[PDB]
Amino acid sequence: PQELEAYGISDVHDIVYNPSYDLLYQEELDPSLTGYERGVLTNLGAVAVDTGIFTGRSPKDKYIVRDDTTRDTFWWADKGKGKNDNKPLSPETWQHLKGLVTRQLSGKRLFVVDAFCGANPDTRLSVRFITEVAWQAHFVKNMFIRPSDEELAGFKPDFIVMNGAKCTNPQWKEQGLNSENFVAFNLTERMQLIGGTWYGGEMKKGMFSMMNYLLPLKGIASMHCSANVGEKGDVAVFFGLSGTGKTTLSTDPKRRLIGDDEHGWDDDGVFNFEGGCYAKTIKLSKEAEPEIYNAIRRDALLENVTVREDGTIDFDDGSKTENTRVSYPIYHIDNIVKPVSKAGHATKVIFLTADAFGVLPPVSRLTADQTQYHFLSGFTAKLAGEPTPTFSACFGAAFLSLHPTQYAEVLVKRMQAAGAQAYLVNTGWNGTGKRISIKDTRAIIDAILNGSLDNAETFTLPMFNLAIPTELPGVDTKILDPRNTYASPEQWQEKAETLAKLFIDNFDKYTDTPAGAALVAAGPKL
Ligand SMILES: Nc1ncnc2c1ncn2[C@@H]1O[C@H](COP(=O)(O)OP(=O)(O)OP(=O)(O)O)[C@@H](O)[C@H]1O
Ligand SMILES: O=C([O-])CC(=O)C(=O)O
Ligand SMILES: [Mg+2]
Ligand SMILES: [Mn+2]
Repeated sequence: PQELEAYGISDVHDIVYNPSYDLLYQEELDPSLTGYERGVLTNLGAVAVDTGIFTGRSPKDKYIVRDDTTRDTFWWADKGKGKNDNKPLSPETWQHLKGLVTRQLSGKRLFVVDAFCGANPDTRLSVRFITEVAWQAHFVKNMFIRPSDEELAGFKPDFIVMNGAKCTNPQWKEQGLNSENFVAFNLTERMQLIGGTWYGGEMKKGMFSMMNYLLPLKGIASMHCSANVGEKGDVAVFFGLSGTGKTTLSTDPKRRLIGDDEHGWDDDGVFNFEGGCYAKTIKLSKEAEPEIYNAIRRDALLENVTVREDGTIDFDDGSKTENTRVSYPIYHIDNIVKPVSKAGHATKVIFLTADAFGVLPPVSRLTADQTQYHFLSGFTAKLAGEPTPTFSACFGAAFLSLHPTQYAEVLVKRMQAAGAQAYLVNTGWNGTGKRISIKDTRAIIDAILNGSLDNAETFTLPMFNLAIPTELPGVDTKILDPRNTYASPEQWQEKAETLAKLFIDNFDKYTDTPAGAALVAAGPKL
């Protein structure tokens, strides 16, 4: 109460510290709630909420305070080091933003959730989340690591996230900002402020960004990846941009899940930052993804899905957003690493990409130089219509706090010391104009992990110069060479050429060093 006053929040009468799952359930279904707070119970037993006007992140409202602690370390949007959302903020306008949130939260009933980001005591942040919306508390209780009672008794916050979603910033034009909304970070005060947007992904990726800053400065890879481990103890990580399959393909009933999204890699191996999973539900198939489907039950939190009058869910319905989601605590998945989400060094490193140009092969085993080249490129594409490219460095530039080369350097080191091999997987499109199936992709992931691919006869795909197999166990052979899916290889070539020029032009910004100039030869060549 006076502790809250120390944060700048006053006159808090009702404090819900560490809300249980049962309390959050009854908070969400309270029939007196109005607007975006309200939950509805679905027939699957999980509560569904609407996240409001924001249904995904708002990279354009993301600001980071430029002060002496961050000036010379951060990857800044305005210092010509290649395109990012780390936009500088003055300490003075930070203070204004902190007044808006702390006043909004004042005189309110507050939920206070204490949690960890990071599986290891040794590098984890102790985050205190403060919100006035029950489902937001529920989201952080799902997605972050839920402390022991003994960890709670000694809990000392290292980072404070104040979610003032209901407030907006009237002074933003004056202050040179993008909108009345804001997702701001202060590394001196160790705080994230959220204004205007209700969207929970802002806390999740917010703390991920903080880990991405802090970890590699002490030699630890910080990664936008899925991870799981085989009974054999073989660890795989799966990088990729949003919608490329990290969550979908790491939930494999044969392997134990470490996590679906955020992992670090230190002297002992790969560890999960999070305590939950955040699945996409657009067009969700019980048959194609039974583990994810069966995770949706009481304590899962559905977002933005359409719920029929009878409690049932139309999963195909994308009219509120295509980015429909469910969060659930990680133990809603039956086969997971426990009690601690971590395992050994990764020996298999998969770059997932959804290639809407329909050029790239379902799988190739990468050379050590292609591996960097592709890591820094960070390619995926969308049918926005109209194949639209995204090159996002390290398969997640949006969350990067340091220069992309700083993530590449540490990954390579970790990879080199474990003898790890890298693999590029197109989970996207063919010349069929259709996405390759979940089923063929799962069988390609098996072939990568069980050693079948490494021992396969391969040839070089031209232009991109990628080693691809002539056949694989459990995979339709026709799809393996991406040229087969067009009328003639010349129709694939036309597309390959357009795509290569995109990669070429994108990579240029890395060619200002030796090393980087040398990687161009690992790139697609016209
Ligand atoms: N061949 C395929 N491989 C993987 N996923 C596929 C495939 N075909 C269709 N999909 C669909 O694509 C989506 C993959 O999204 P997923 O949640 O796995 O991505 P992600 O990489 O985890 O994204 P984010 O980083 O936003 O969490 C799902 O909707 C899935 O059902
Ligand atoms: O645009 C995408 O495909 C996803 C993306 O930027 C991310 O996860 O950083
Ligand atoms: Mg995911
Ligand atoms: Mn992600």
